[PDB]
Amino acid sequence: VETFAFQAEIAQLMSLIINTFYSNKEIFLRELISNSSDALDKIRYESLTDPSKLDSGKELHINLIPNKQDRTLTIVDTGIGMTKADLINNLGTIAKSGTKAFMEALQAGADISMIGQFGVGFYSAYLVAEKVTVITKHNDDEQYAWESSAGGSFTVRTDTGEPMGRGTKVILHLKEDQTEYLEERRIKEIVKKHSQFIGYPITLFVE
Ligand SMILES: Cc1cccc(Cc2n[nH]c3cc(O)c(C(=O)N(C)Cc4ccccc4)cc23)c1
Repeated sequence: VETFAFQAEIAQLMSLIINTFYSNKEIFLRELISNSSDALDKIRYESLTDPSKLDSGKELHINLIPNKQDRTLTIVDTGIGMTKADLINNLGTIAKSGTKAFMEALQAGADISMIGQFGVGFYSAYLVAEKVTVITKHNDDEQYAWESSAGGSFTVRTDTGEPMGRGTKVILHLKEDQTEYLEERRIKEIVKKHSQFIGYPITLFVE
C-alpha cells in the first residue's frame, strides 16, 4: 500500500467541498456519469483502429449499484480504464490549472454545480461521501485500487479483489445523512434530470 499527498490546490478544493454549505448535493452523480461516458468514448474510439482492445469486454455500459447494508453507491463502467500512471502522476498534474480556475470562479460568483467545466467534477463525490474507493483496470496494466477519506492523502494498491476485465468502478461510502442516494426513486429522478442524453445504457440496480 502506497500513501501519497494530494497537490496543495486539490487538498484546498476538497476542504472547500466538504466545508461549504451547499444543499444541491445531487450534482455529484452527473459528474461521475460524465467521467464514465468519457472513458466509454475513449475505448470505442481506440477499438476502431484496434478491435483487439475489446477482448477484455465488448459491452459498453454504466451500472448504478446501491447497497443499503454497506451504505455504498457504486458507479461501474466498462470504459478504457486507467493505468497506475494515469491514476497517480497523470491525473494530478492536469488538475492544478482547472482547480485554480474553478476556485477563482467561485470567488467571482459562480456556484459548485459548474465544477465539471474545470475538469475536476470527480471531487463533487465528497459532497455525499465520507470515503471514495476507485477500482480500475486498463488493457495495458494490472487492476488498481485508489482510495481517499480526504485529509490531504490518498492510497494506491494492487487490487486483490474480483477481476473486472476493463473499466472503472467508483465506490462511494456515503455520509450518514446522505442515504437518500441509495433510494431507487431518488437515483431515477437524478439520472432523468441531469444525465438523460448519455450515449450508453445506464442500468439502475435494485436490491
Ligand atoms: C481517483 C481518480 C483518478 C483519476 C480520475 C478519476 C475521475 C473519475 N471519476 N469517475 C470515473 C470513471 C472513469 O471511467 C474514469 C476513467 O477511467 N477514465 C479513463 C476517464 C477519465 C475521466 C476524467 C478524468 C480522468 C479520466 C475516471 C473517473 C478519479
